[PDB]
Amino acid sequence: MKITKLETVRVAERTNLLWVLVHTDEGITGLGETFFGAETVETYVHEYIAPRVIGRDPLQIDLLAQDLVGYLGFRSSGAEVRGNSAFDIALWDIFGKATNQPIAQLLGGFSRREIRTYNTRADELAHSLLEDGITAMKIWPFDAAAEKTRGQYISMPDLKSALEPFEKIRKAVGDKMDIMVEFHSMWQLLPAMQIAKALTPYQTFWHEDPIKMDSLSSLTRYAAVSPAPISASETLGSRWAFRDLLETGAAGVVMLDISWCGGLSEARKIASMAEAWHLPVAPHNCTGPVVLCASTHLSLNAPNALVQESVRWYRDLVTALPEVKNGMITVPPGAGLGMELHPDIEKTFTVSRRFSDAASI
Amino acid sequence: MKITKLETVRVAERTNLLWVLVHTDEGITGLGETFFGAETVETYVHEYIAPRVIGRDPLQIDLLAQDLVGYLGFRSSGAEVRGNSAFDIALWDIFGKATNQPIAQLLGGFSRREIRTYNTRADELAHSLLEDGITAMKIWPFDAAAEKTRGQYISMPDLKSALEPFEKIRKAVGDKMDIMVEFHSMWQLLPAMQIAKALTPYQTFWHEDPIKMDSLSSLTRYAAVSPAPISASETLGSRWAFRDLLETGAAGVVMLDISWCGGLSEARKIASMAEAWHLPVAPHNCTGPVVLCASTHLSLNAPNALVQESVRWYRDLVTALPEVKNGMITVPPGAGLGMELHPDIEKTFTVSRRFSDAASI
Amino acid sequence: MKITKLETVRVAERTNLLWVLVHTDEGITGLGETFFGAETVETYVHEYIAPRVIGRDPLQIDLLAQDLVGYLGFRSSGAEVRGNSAFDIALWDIFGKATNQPIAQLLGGFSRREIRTYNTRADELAHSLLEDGITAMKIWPFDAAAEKTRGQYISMPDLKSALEPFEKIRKAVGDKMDIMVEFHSMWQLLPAMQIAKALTPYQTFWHEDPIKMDSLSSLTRYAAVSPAPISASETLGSRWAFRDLLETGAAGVVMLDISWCGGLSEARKIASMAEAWHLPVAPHNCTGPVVLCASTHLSLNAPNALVQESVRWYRDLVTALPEVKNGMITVPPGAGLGMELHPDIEKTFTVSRRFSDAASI
Amino acid sequence: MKITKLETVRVAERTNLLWVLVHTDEGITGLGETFFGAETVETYVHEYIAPRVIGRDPLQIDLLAQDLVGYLGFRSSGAEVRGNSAFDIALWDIFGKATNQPIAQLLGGFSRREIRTYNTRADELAHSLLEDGITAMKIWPFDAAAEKTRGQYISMPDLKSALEPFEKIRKAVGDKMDIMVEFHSMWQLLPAMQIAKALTPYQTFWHEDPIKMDSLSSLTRYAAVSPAPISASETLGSRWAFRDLLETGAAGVVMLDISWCGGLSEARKIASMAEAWHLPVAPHNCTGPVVLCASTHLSLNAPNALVQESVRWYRDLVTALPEVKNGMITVPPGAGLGMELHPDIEKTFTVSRRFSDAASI
Ligand SMILES: [Cl-]
Ligand SMILES: [Cl-]
Ligand SMILES: [Cl-]
Ligand SMILES: [Cl-]
Repeated sequence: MKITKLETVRVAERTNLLWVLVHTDEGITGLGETFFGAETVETYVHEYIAPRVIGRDPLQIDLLAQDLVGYLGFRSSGAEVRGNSAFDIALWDIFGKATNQPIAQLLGGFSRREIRTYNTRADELAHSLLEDGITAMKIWPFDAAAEKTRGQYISMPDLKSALEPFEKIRKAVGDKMDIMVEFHSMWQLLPAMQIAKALTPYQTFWHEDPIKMDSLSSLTRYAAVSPAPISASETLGSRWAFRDLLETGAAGVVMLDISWCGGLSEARKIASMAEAWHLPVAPHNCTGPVVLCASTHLSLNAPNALVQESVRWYRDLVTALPEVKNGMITVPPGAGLGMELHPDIEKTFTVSRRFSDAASI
Repeated sequence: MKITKLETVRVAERTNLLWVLVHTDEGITGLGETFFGAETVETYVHEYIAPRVIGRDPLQIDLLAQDLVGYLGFRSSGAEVRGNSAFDIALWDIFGKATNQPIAQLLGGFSRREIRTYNTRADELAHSLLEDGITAMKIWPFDAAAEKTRGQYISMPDLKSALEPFEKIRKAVGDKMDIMVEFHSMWQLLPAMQIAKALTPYQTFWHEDPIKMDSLSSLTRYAAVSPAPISASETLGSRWAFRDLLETGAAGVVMLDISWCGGLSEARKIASMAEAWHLPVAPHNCTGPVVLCASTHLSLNAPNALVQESVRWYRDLVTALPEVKNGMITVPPGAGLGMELHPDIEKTFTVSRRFSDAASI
Repeated sequence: MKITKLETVRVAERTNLLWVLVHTDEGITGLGETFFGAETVETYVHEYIAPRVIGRDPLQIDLLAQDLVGYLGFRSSGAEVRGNSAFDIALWDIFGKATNQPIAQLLGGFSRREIRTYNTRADELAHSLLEDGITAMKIWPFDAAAEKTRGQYISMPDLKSALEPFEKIRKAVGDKMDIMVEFHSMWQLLPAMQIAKALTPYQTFWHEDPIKMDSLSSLTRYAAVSPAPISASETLGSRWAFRDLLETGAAGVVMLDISWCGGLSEARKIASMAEAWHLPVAPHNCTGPVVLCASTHLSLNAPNALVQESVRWYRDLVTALPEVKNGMITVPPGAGLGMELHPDIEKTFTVSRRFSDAASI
Repeated sequence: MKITKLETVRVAERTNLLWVLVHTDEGITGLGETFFGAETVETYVHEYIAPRVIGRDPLQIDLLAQDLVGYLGFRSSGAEVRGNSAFDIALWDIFGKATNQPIAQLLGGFSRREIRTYNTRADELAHSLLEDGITAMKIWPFDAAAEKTRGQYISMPDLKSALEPFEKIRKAVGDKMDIMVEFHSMWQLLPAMQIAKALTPYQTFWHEDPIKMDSLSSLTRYAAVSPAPISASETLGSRWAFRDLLETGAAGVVMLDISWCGGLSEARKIASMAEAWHLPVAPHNCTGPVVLCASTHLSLNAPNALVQESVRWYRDLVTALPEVKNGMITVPPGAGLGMELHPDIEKTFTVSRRFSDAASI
């Protein structure tokens, strides 16, 4: 079969989301998705990807991934890579539909049928999560302090204030809840280290993106004082960035976002490499439903998948969703992703579509 | 003063080029430029930069550079960074116009009034260049071989064929010409090393982008066998990527493209850092006239600028150009860049413009 | 324009201070300043700088900095460098006056309009500072013990005595005050490490110059045990010394004194390099008013400036001073520094001046 | 005994030279010397050293060396260190006179009674030197090329021209002459490496100061390609700079100048440390007669002294000189240096003297 058209879809009600639909001459359409800079990525999909992939065999997934790597903008989570990643997800959806297999199977099998999930007044939230069988939560109480000083400094009183949610959670539920801390790369090295040390009494599970992930050797300074492993990083793209992270000797939980890192194609390889370092992987969500679903496929396959993040309107965008039951998530049934865009989407949302085909490229 | 409008300009006759014009409430308009993915970068300029910079003081150059660094797509030469870089160049143009000073002065002074240039049948070309006082030339005779095997392999007969231009140049002009070799990041490590060793007899000046610049630690393997210093890399963005390059201990000639690396703002800092390593800088051109001009300003200021690359239609795009005389290049006279878009541009070219202002963001 | 005369000024009432005035043929006079060895630096200014700079264009700042680097005495804070640094500050003052711009603007813009300051019975002092909105203080209670043994040893009773001010401050104001510790490079490695460990309970903010900064690799031993980041070092000169510091992997807060390190020219480059390491800069004062002012310009520009040290007679030396309001400091208004030597100086002080011109060199 | 007066002496006919005379209450006067910035160092001697040493016991040599180390300007060859070094040489002269022993004896004995020397149309010079029994010569034919480009670049034709003296020397005398190459720290890293490789055919003995000695880790890059050991460096001061050099793993011949590095006191310790690395020392001269003489004392004592550089008017400045016979140099006879300032100096030269005593400090 051959790719005939690239279709991009946006909704005015959710401006960060972009869907990429890959049509074929066999009537099999693949669905992909990415998040942030939707208009920019959309332009890229039609300007750059379309003339390179119209007429091509979509089953040559590894080759197509290689053919879209840019002279510029590689090893990053920039617009080009986000576009490439969304396209790659759609190719896996096509491959699944063509073989009548779930993506998890095509990755090498369901190593598990479901996986533990985590979600993002802290003590009441903690109680509520536990009762629903969820035993991990991620919070980011230092972001407000970071914005005040652009991450160069935190006063001890502001630090103490930001520790209060941890004390509240521990007072409420004790050791029953894993607490992950997200820093959103907002801090410079010294205050990051200061905050890390201060978190020691609270038995935190991981410290995610404690500094900007642009010179990874700096992470060794952080690992030397951090009471929790470094979680890094949804902001990194390609297996080459992850080689660099692993070679620091400071890597902990390996985080990636399949729509930001080069697709399921790069993600599956990053995961197998992380396993060689005896480290786990945790694919990023809380963006769109397709990324949640495709990430769940990866998490059911990868032997070193630790947890699959999930959201505590998705139902109006797509035909089916991953299901969460007693704190565990699994994929919707069926070939490929196990979902498509909802038929009623243009009546619930304000939809814009753009097409490329043989005539337009 | 305050930024009032962002204007982007493209020409159908040169699809890779994008101009960014920053208008102010004082009637001072700054001109910036970047290359590759013009439509994509244009979308980004209006989607991301405009709502962040309309109403802002353009003289806070370092702050504006900081404020545009993305959560994703940083430390790269991707679309976001290219947009940011073009914008940054325009800010320097404004700063120059507001102070009635050339950009080279605002960077810290004219450390030289002109700088040596280089240009990209090889023996006849060499003779011709020398007669015009140009004593360096850059060639890329291995690219065809790379495309054949996607850079995994080169046969000895193909290697021998690609060495012929070097033999021709040396036979014609002997030691009078520096020969730079560009590889365009097309090769994997092993054939790159094989080619490097084979170039030994030809006394090459630098070996530019011999492999992909995505895991820089691999450059140590190359430096161990290369008869010429590594030139790297116009494909790298931000001073953080250049910190990583310098820390390999394999850095040679530090190459950057001001419109791909974060602007004059990041470029000037990369250059001063390279000097701390006793290494030179060589700003990339042969793209558009504004990048050539702004690069020349940087090259006249930076004490460690080694050469300024130049082209052997520019005249119809802008009002003035850098001048080359006896193999040396200098800036056009005047404040800022010393150039603006040509008044007659819409009659020579097929021009498209897009605007953002307070009403549209 | 061209430099016509170099003028040096000293006052008998403040023997450590030296001013350098750079006169031009356009009547624009630049003011610079340095501290320590005033007579020696003055001799150097006339013996070495004058014959090299009379007749030169002062706007070629980077070039003039390069031209004054000595065959001997480089990469240091010695007399030659102090002279060069004072001269460099005067060049920036000229550049500002010629363009009608504050120095902070010429460095790349006001990234902030004001910056947090710190000042040097400890509990009462702490209370007083907080009420004036100052939330950081620097103390050096170990110096007396160091002098007793030339820094080779501290008895446990003497250590305990030197910890008392920290206990007093914490008892009085708790976590509301950052406490910086200065050691003035008075200690050898082992007692420095012993003292560092003993400071753990007091949550110190930084440990400044804990040992002599002459073999920087020794700092790794200190960083391995110190509960606070290393602050280093006002005693280091040139970006090359700071490259060496950064490459230890033990660098913390990057301290410099613009009049000891090579001027605003070297300082601005040291700051941008430190940012590549995700570290902050803190320019040294409590010397003379011109250094305080020029340092404040740097601190308003450098995105990674953390704090600007200040004094808790300046008013009789110069025409205007940086202003402190609610613990924040900013520059005086106007082009260049925004200050000149006070017209009434020869009536408040015992003034000595020396001149070099075309006739004397 | 106690120091009573410090006397400095300069001659208008040799502006780079400075003598320091240390008078005592026992009538024993010590003679020291340094080179470069004579007026500046003279000011320092009276401003800084005098008030610290008048009234002190000159025999406490190690203690006095320690007491003069500056808060600023240490680990350098700057004015303060040059002053300290000249003073230290005078202390050794006093110690010698007080004990009726040559300085070489006080250092630990005459390990040799004489040492090989070297001197600085090349082929005719080589012949002449050999006939006088001198079998090493140092040349610096690359300096003119360095000045042209401030050390950033050398054209192949200029490189070829600078190699001609080596070809001339080898054609004339073959392998009979060791050829040392001095670069005077004039080159950046890349051209330094290029020049080093090009010198391979000429069997050079050492490559001295191939780059600036300000970030010594860069020397590893040079050592990886140099066909001769690195000679470094007369520009470095204190044993701490030499620790840094040794720790690079690239050190070769250890060069120092006793009047630039901290005196015989630091020099003797640098030499013993270099021996621990199985490396030789070569004390710098061709400055003044006192430095030549004191260096020769060091060279006769230090078991790892390799050669003592010498000049091919000294006789009118001092009472006695080191003697060269058949390419070997030895000290003049007598206690201390074995020389004093010539009695007739004020009639051959234009002499200026300055004094400090108990009344003036
Ligand atoms: Cl590891
Ligand atoms: Cl290096
Ligand atoms: Cl570090
Ligand atoms: Cl060694």
